[PDB]
Amino acid sequence: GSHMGHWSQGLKISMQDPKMQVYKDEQVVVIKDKYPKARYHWLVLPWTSISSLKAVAREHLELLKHMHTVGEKVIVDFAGSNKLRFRLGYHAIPSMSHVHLHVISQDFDSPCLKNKKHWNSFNTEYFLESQAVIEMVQEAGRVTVRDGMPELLKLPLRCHECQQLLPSIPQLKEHLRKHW
DNA sequence: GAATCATAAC
Ligand SMILES: Nc1ncnc2c1ncn2[C@@H]1O[C@H](COP(=O)(O)O)[C@@H](O)[C@H]1O
Ligand SMILES: [Zn+2]
Repeated sequence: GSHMGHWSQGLKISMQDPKMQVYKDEQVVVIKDKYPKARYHWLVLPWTSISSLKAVAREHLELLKHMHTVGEKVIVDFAGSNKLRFRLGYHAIPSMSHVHLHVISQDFDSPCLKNKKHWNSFNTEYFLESQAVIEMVQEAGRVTVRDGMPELLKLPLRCHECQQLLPSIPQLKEHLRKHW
């Protein structure tokens, strides 16, 4: 198939689709995640093309901080009165091209959350906090990731609120209901 | 039988 039509390039199409945009400014766009893994799941993307955090440098530090500020503003504007819990961060090894910040509510109540890989990509060290990425760029000038990130996606299922171990995705989804 | 694992997608 073509380069432009490859599945890994899909965010570059979605980020230009007005029906998926929830916020736009001179530097970034916010879209709904197409396969949301919680009740609220957005992606913040710069207009400028940066393939992944591997290509980030100090020239991008203001932009990474702006992406974080915009993510916080979207939470306030779209889900603020609910006083929900959110995390903002990056997957250590992404699958989709074009740098994107995940802004995700911590219920993880969604039919698109289907497997252990989904859970652990948001609930282990695989999920890099946005503030931690920002501080690494500021102090070290680039983002580095340690070996062993793919192995974390295989860790047994453990609740993020109470650390209980769960034997299956169905039982995990059932367990999460108690933390609403 | 249900759920996960491990692969494949030409
Ligand atoms: N075309 C798309 N538009 C919007 N979100 C997408 C699209 N394709 C995949 N996604 C989401 O993009 C994210 C890519 O994950 P990652 O590359 O691991 O950061 C996931 O949360 C997907 O659900
Ligand atoms: Zn729990």
